[PDB]
Amino acid sequence: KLKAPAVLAYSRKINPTNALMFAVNWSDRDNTTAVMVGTKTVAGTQSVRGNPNDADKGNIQTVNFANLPHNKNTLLVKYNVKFVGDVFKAELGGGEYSNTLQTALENTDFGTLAYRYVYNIAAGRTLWRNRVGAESIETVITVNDQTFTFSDLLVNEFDEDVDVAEIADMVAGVLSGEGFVTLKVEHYMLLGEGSEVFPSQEFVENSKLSKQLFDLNGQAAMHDQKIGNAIRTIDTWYEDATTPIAVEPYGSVVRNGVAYRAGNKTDLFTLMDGAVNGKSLTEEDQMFVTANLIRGGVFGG
Amino acid sequence: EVFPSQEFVENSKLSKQLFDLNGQAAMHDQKIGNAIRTIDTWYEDATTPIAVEPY
Amino acid sequence: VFKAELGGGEYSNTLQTALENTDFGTLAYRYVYNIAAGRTLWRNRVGAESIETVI
Amino acid sequence: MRKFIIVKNVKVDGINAKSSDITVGMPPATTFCGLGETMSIKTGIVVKAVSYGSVKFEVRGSRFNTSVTKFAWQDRGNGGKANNNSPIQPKPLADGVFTLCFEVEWEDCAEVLVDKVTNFINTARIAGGTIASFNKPFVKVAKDAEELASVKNAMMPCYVVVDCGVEVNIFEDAVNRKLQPMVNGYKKLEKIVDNKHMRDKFTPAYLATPTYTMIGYKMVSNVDNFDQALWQYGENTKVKTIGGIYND
RNA sequence: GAGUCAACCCUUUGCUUAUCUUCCCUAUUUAAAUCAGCCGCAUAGGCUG
Repeated sequence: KLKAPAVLAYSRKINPTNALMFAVNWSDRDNTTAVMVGTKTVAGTQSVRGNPNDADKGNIQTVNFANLPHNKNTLLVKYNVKFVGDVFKAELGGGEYSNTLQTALENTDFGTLAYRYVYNIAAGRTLWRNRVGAESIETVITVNDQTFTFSDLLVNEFDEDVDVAEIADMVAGVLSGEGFVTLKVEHYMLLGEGSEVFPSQEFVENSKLSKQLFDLNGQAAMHDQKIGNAIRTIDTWYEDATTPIAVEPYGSVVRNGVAYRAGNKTDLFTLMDGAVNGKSLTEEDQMFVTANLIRGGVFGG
Repeated sequence: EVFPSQEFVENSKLSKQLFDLNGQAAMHDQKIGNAIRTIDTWYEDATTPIAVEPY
Repeated sequence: VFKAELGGGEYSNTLQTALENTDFGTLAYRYVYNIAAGRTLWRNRVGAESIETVI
Repeated sequence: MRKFIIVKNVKVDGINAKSSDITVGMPPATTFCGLGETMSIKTGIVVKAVSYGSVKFEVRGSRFNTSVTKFAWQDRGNGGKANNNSPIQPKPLADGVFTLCFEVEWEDCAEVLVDKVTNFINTARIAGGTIASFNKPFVKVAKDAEELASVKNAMMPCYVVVDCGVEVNIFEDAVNRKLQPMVNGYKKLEKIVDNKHMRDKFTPAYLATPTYTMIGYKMVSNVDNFDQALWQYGENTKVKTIGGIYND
């Protein structure tokens, strides 16, 4: 009775595009140029722990690089993102079980989710290592033929902002059952003159190179998956460990190999079954269980 | 004459290639890095020091 | 300085707490001297009459 | 034939190139058939002829072992091991720019159809892809067969896909003639008895395997007669060409 | 549905000896390139800082 379904699916509500990278001047923003990739060679020793003997051998390697031209000082990262509604409508599996979760939900505040998503977009968390060493970071966003210029900073010390509230409310209304909205992100940055640039890598079986860079017809670009992971890092719903992480069931990032949200009564599937059998829970956890539901995917097993 | 950096490519026509950005002699941005951080004057002997690296 | 890019919550923090008791002035001085002395300019300097650095 | 709608320079991102366990690259025409019937059921118009073209197509990676995507833990069987090196599940992706040209018959208006088709396209998927940017679709008019060449003078340039036929079986013929395979349809083998985990409880459940046909990518001007590029549903869940066997 | 951090590729070098490219040729015909300016939805004298 009320057996947990082993097959359930939901659509990708947030669709990011392929981020594209350009070099443009600070004061000559009319004329821009693409950034190539090229290939170069390196020759470094071996720095391997616990191997004193192999310190006297060389090593020749070949890698791809990317950086601003000899005379440019502005990096331009531009892409498009799409928010769609149709939430709580299963696309593969479930016709009489999603509604049983619906009658428990709709008590959550989508405005907070929209505020956090737009704040993540505006602050610049979509750029991982490009922000190290830049004094000025600004963006311009054009949605529904109206434009907004943001110079937001200070990803830390979260504070209420009323200048970004209107777009957050718009998209929050969009999520609770509407069509689609498209946002153009046009991040401008002034990292420096000739400094290195960091586009997304991809790994291949051992080949002639050892560090390949993502290329779109002779131009560096960023993967969609990384941007999507940037969009969905809002999880501030546990008592410690500030600088929140991305949202997913059994939420734990392998990059640094941390194990958060383990089998210590804070998971995804552990919640609704105890909610329907017993009393409800705090407003904090409905937030989380709808956050990871908005991201599309297949759940079950 | 000058001396820019050199490449080690597979068996091609050339025998001693040179680094260039759009056809312009240049040096890699790690030879300069190796030149900046050669301050390791902190072992038992051998003045005219070496760079800083484990082992 | 003193924060690892990947991993490290207790080892790196303890290592930091042990550190920042030394002098950064010596390291900065040696780095800037290596920049100014022209040692960053590799063996083009052989057979040089007179050189200058503008920083 | 009366009305044709054309959309060009459609940028699609993150296409799932693993069409089958052996075919990687251009998506099969069966997805085009599925999208066409979905458009037919949604908008309410019967569509007979389907046409498409290729402009740009780049596969993420190199000559071999193109691209691998890191999959994380998304199953309720974790908690202890879910802290390092989630399973890999290799699945390459790609990127592309395509174009479409469809036939539609409707006499109530002329622009409402454009509105609804644009609205549907704005919220669609292309073999796991995502529409990035597309041009404004435009309308063309045709009457009968002799003036049909006009349309080939209306939407250049692109490539065309034409049937050439197979002799006995393709296992060696594909290598010998150095053309490319493509899945023209599916052949049913047995019936799936179980009806538990299906998305519906009334649709019959059958098991099928792909069938391979020969197509070729050529220039439009090198095509003598256009009817070789039309696709019509055939007997036994097959798709055929109007003109039949290619001849000079 | 996150491939993520780090790096000195260096030294030396004789390319050189000779060479006939050559005969023939009808580019034909037609052509049009035309001082925003006050009250006036007007190609009838113009009193305008």
